Amino acid sequence: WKQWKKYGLKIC
Amino acid sequence: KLSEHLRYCDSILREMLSKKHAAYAWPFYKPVDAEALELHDYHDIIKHPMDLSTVKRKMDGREYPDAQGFAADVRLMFSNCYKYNPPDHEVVAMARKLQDVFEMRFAKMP
Amino acid sequence: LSEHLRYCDSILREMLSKKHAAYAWPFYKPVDAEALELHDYHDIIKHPMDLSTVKRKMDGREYPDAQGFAADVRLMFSNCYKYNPPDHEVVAMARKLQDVFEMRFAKMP
Repeated sequence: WKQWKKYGLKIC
Repeated sequence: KLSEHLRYCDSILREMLSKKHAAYAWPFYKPVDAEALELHDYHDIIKHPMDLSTVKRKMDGREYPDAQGFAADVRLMFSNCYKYNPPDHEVVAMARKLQDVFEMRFAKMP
Repeated sequence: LSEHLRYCDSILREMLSKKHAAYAWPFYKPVDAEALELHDYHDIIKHPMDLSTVKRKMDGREYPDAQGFAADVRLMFSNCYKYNPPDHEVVAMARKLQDVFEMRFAKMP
């Protein structure tokens, strides 16, 4: 999960 | 080692961390790293942080006496999300969608 | 910096602005293969690139011409397209960010 400021993103 | 009530709690904790709810459970997987996410004010407003990672550690550490103490930390986790984020944020909708999952299975216990 | 690369920094500034944060944020920092447990990212992507790395080279006066700047920005998007599947949301975010870059970049003297 790429995260940063309360954003998210399932790479794996 | 685990009571019958807390057995059901661990099974509830397991479902919340499964692939099933991963689309909206991911904000609550690990404790909020204020520096890694560049949220420098999280600990100035949230003085009792809680996340599913912390909750499972306390469960495996047998630190929960009853189901009430377990429900306290998960509800504290959602309260931290609601208290800090704006109401219109999509993560708040993710907290709502995840809590709606929790409250359902938690209500069905003897 | 020459007058051409002055416009380049303005493009990089727009790409890092509040406006495009909804889809530019994956490309802010370098891809952490260990934090994401992707043991093959560096076996396939041999030249990683991100916007932070580009700003360092811009402020470091390491770009000779605007072409070298556009090469690394397109390399960044090429890295995203090469590893992730085409139906991944990162591709849709890369396109919408690249769509912004190519639009600004095509309008330069």
